[PDB]
Amino acid sequence: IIDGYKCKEGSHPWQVALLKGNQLHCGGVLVDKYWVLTAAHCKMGQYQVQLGSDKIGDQSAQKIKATKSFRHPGYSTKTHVNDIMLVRLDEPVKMSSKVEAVQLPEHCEPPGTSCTVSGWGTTTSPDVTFPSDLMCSDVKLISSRECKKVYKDLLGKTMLCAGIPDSKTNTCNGDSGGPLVCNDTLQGLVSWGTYPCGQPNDPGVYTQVCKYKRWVMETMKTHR
Ligand SMILES: CC1=N[C@H](c2cn(S(=O)(=O)c3ccccc3Cl)c3ccc(C)cc23)CN1
Ligand SMILES: [Cl-]
Ligand SMILES: [Cl-]
Repeated sequence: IIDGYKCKEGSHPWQVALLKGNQLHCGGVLVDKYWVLTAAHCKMGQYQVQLGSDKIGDQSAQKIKATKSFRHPGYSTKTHVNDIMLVRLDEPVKMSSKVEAVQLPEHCEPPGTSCTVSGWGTTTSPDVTFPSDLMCSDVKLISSRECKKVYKDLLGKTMLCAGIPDSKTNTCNGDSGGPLVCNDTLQGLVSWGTYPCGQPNDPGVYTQVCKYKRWVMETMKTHR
């Protein structure tokens, strides 16, 4: 997170870190005791999933292994559309003041809506500096039409842009797969942006979660 702030204790109980061994690979977001949502580009054969702390690599935090991923079948490695994935935990997490699922969206929030994105990604770019504390950036949704002035044909119908005009505050490497929360619902998953990160008037690009309600619920079903 470029030009962010340390997230307030307890305000992000759904954030998880997806670790490759012990090292940060991506962010993700708890949606259920058994399920994490993240970007498709974050996929690995297995993960260690850190829950219930703002500190990355916290030795006191719960760590649950995960080895089953469920990408959206339309995910593209070329155009980056459908960059969304569910990951099933080996064991269920216990909920607490530090651990809680985010609320999945019922509707799509419109342009101009205030949001916050969180992650342990680098706070500088292109020289990287990885923080301990979970960082936050406050950003607003940008309409397609405005976002297309920057990204043109690269933007797909289910991508969602956010930033602040003339500000550097934004996502960066390691933030991938983390939550963009607006008006108390998950509206985005961190997907991509421009590199180097945190150039004013280069919006962050997210997967637009409200366009995948059916898929998320179907894929997670525990009954008929
Ligand atoms: C979908 C996908 N995201 C991955 C990636 C990460 N970066 S990034 O430089 O680290 C980045 C810059 C700005 C904001 C957020 C981020 Cl994560 C990208 C920049 C541009 C593009 C096409 C992809 C990525 C690789 N694949
Ligand atoms: Cl990939
Ligand atoms: Cl998959």
